[PDB]
This record gives sequence, structure tokens and C-alpha cells, in this order.
Amino acid sequence: MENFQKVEKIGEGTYGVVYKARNKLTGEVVALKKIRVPSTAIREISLLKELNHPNIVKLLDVIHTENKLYLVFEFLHQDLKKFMDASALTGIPLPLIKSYLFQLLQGLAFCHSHRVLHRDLKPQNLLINTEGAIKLADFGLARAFVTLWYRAPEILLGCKYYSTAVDIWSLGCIFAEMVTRRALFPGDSEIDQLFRIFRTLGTPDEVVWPGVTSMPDYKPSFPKWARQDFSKVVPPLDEDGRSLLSQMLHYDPNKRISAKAALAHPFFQDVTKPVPHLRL
Ligand SMILES: Cn1cnc2c(NCc3ccccc3)nc(NCCO)nc21
Repeated sequence: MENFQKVEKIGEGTYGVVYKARNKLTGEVVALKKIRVPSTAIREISLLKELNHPNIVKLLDVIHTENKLYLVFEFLHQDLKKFMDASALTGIPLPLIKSYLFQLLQGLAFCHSHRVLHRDLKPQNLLINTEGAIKLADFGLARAFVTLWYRAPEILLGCKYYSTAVDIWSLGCIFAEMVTRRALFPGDSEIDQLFRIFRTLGTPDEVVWPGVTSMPDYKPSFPKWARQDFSKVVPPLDEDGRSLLSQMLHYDPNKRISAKAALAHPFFQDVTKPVPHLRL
């Protein structure tokens, strides 16, 4: 819009291009998102404008002008993906990884309690500040209105009425990635994605996942793989970390751990809030 000096295109995703912009009037630097108009989209958004939390990127303003929608968000200095790319030679220390996951579970727990799902978590929409805080960006736009890597298996198998459990799956995937410095399931197609999950956690069945064989995209023709030990999957992570991850990656959406429950896991017993050395 004309109230902003679009100083840069910091990115672009499923819902449009995001720009680092300065408010011509307030002088503040904000993240301007040009959304790519449904009275309902508008109404879902208004709800999001009102959901505030320390671990959720704040939606400052909604500009519905000339039948166009722009979302104005607070600006954060870096995203997790870039930060991990910088740390790839030494990894993000466990204390920082632990603090980040803890904060992320709090954000998720706040949203999930309001029946708000993200549905598209990935390192790129996790933003961090020099203060050691991390926040979830784009929360709830999915309902208001492409890497398959963090996609929950029930979504891959055709489930249309998915739950908050899809976010815990995504988070578990990210958690593993920070630990090993390599993506857990780097799938290049929905079926490749699905068989990558199967080769590591083993092909699901009625025992571990009752109802699985009746899923829409489920085919009796799927290969049967065996489950690998987690010690081999996330070699560096301790027992507490592995049991937590295990619970986040349960096939059955109803058996997969909740964000609130995860906060009480013994893995977070020695959590602290260290500060990251960011290069801006
Ligand atoms: C809604 N929002 C608030 N701050 C940011 C931010 N800040 C990080 C940032 C700063 C400068 C250049 C690139 C990214 N990055 C992005 N998208 C980046 C994911 O590719 N959106 C943001």
C-alpha cells in the first residue's frame, strides 16, 4: 500500500509475498503480507488479530482496501531455516534446541486451546530474535483461506478432517532436524513422502493405527517396511529426547502427544533460555 515503503521482499509462500516495509507514518518496520474477497476470510482473520501470545508472531493490522487484503505483522530478524544453515557446522546446541522446542510447544498449546491449527509448520515459518525468543508465523491462515516434508501421515493418506495433531507431527520432524542437521523425511512427492515415513517408522497397520486401512488414499498394495530403532534415527539425542520425539511421531493421531502434555515431559526439566549469537 501507499502507507508503506516496501524495503525488501523477505520471502513468499502459499499465501503471497511478504515484504519488509516501513510505516511511512509511525516509522516502524513491519512485515507486510500481500494475500493472494470472501466475507469469511475476513472474519477468520479478525479472530486471529485478537489471539495474542509471546510465541506467536503478532498480527498488527488487517488492510482490506480496494478489494485486496494485506496483513501487517510485527517484524522478527531471522527465520529458523537460515539460522540452522548458519549452524550446520556446529549444530544448534541442545540447550538452545530445548528452549526453542519448549517455546514452540507453548505457542502450539495456546493455539490448540482455541481450536486454531497451523497446518503448515516448517523451519521457515518459525522466526527468532536476538533475545532468544522464537515464534510461530502464519498461524491460522490455512483455515482463513510446496514442501511435503513436515506433512502428517493422516494428511498424506486422504484424511480431510485433520486435528491439532498434524502440528505436533510437523514439530517432531523439525525437532529431529535441529538435532541431526538433516531433514527427517525429505520426500519429493506425496507418495515418496509417505514411503520415507514408512521406511523409518515401519508400515502402519490396524494394530498400531486402527482405521488406517480404511483411509481414502490407503492401498493394500503398499510395501510392508519394518520400524528402525530411534537410536539410529536420531543418533545424538538422549533417552528423554528420543521418548518425547517418539510420542510426537505416533502414527495414530489420537495417540500422538499433545502440546500441553509435551510441556510436562522430563526432557524439559532442565530447560533454560540461552541467547543465540545471530548474524544479522
Ligand atoms: C511475518 N514476519 C515477521 N518477521 C518476518 C521475517 N523476518 C526474517 C527475515 C528477515 C530478513 C530477511 C528474510 C527473513 N521473515 C518472514 N519470512 C521469512 C521466511 O522465508 N516473515 C516475517
